[PDB]
Amino acid sequence: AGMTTIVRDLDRPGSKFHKREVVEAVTVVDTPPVVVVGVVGYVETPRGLRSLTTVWAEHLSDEVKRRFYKNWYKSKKKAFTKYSAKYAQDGAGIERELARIKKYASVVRVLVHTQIRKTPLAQKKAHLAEIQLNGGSISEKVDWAREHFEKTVAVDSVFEQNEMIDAIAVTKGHGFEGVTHRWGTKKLPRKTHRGLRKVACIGAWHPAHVMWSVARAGQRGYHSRTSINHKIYRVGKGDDEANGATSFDRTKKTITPMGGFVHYGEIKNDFIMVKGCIPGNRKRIVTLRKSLYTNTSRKALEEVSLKWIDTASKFGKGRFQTPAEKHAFMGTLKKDL
Amino acid sequence: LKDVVTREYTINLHKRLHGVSFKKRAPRAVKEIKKFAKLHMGTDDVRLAPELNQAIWKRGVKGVEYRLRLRISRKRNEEEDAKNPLFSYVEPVLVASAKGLQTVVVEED
RNA sequence: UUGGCGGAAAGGCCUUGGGUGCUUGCUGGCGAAUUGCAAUGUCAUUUUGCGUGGGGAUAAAUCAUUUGUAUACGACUUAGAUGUACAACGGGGUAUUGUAAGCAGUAGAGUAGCCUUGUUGUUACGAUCUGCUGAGAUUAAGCCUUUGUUGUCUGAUUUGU
RNA sequence: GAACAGCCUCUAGUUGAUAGAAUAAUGUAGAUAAGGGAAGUCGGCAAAAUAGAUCCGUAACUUCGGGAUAAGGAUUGGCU
RNA sequence: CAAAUGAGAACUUUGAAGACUGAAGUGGGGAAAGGUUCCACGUCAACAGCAGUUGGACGUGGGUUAGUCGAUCCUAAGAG
Repeated sequence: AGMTTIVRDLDRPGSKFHKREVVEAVTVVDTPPVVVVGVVGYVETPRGLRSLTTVWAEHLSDEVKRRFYKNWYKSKKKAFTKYSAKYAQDGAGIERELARIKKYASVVRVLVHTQIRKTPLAQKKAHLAEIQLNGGSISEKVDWAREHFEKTVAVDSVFEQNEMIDAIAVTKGHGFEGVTHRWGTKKLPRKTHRGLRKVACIGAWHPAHVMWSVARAGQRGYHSRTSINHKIYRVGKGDDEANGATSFDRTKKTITPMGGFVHYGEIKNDFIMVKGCIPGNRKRIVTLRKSLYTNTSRKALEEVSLKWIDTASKFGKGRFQTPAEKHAFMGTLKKDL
Repeated sequence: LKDVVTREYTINLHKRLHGVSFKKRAPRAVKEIKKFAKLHMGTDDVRLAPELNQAIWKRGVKGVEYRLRLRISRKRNEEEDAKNPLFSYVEPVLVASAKGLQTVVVEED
């Protein structure tokens, strides 16, 4: 959704900012609860993990069938119609597929989809992905999936505060870029014929080819990136006014800034505030993944209590956090008689 | 005898011509008014009044007004009519200011 | 017809039973020529069709419009046949600037007189100042609703297991 | 305005130079830039700074004519 | 921007607007040179590096009036 600022007391026993307040950039990810619609089982083979079957839910959301379509509006909406016909019985072709996933498929992942209708984006096309279940036996995982069919999982169930996660996203695109900015090469001197935002020597005489390791112009951005070790600073609830309120501020205000998040809107759903930046731009789908190792660092184990969250306007230099505070500063106005 | 409607619109030439080169601003305003009429009445055949042209060019190439109050009347082609039976005629309507005005149907009466 | 078992690329293995045909296991009866003295002397397979029958449901993509989380062009996230959908305008929020036109003031450095015999009588003016007035103007063009108004919603091509 | 310089406008003339769409890189032309200030480079190349007018002030040297707009400072609108 | 003409108009014509040259002009004349390009009347073959209904193009025609303006006369450097 966007970036904002927090103030928190810093606690590392030995820094010169120990027990002193620090101002930190944070990224807000609006995370409405994702619906679990289906699961897939992967049998391990000497060629890797191979999916053996996918079992879907009985009723699928309109947004998920929109994901399955391209010209959704001029469609008969016939999607999983015969799958739901296969359904509506006890286990006519469903208990068998789940039993196959139990008997085989060492790795089982649930197919989940986002609530783009809850998110302020104009997409209406949900994002469907897989999420791997990482505990218990395969029978336990598939029982979990079948129990959670058509059910919405909230992010407070998976991600905790003071936790290190990884953000997987496609970074912001920047089109065709020159080598000077795409690779950070030294600019050529001002008196260079035929341009200077270039690499002067792109290779020796031999080998008589341009090598792959020489910097060239082309696409910048829109790359898949997986950045690790981002600390969750808050897991806030959408069904909760005073989201940005802490024990230090105690002001009834929502994480959404004054005038709304720029280019995005509001955070009327559950949200996560992570420390620092994450790959991708605003409005972009990001994937938040658990850490692949146990990180202590005496930084991952830091307990974070937020003292203040910035909710001033990001659409300029906003001097006020709340409309009540703005009115308190400026007094009565001509427009409000 | 339908498709002979006349409506008063307000077009935001500001958002239309944001970031345009100064020497192309009034020609682009003309083309944007044509596209506006096409989007609101579906008629490719958009004919602009010379007085509307004067309103657009009132302050030179780069001086196109921020908001223009237009009167778009969809009419029926005649006198060796073109491929489209319908055409739109875009007129200027004199107002003290073009702010605070909402699109309104006007009738021949 | 009855159990299954087999996921590494399972596409294979018996059986439970009913029906039918051969049996060289041991003995008989008829036939074979002439393809002429040999000539591979013709015997098994990723597809279909004016066609026949044991049965099944009537989908999408693409162009055009749109979008801007993309973009040299292609591509790429999106939307569009009645939805609390989309769009064009208007309030709000937000932000940028800095107090709008007009009107009024015994305000303003000063420049030229009246007579009804000089503590507000007044005129031809006068950059600026003050008040209405944190006013006015602009605000998505890459920040939202049509609780307000108004409109839009069946145009063209292709896809054989 | 010192000014047939640069800017704007009467008379007169022209509106001619293939166009449309979009706004990637690299270009050509024009700009801006924190803090530093030539560390860049053969070299301050290129650019920047200076600049009109009034007043004050103006050195070494000198062929006494200059140097000299030396250097170096201040002021500049509108109105009555 | 509209209208006209036209089979056909971004480019022709006529109105309307926006502009430009800005009087050492993109104005009004001339010298050398060109030679009919001047002017009127008709349309796509070529030409006007797009188009063209327009043209310095194509076809057919019309146009240059001197005692006073020049030449003519004189002499210059010079030629002979």
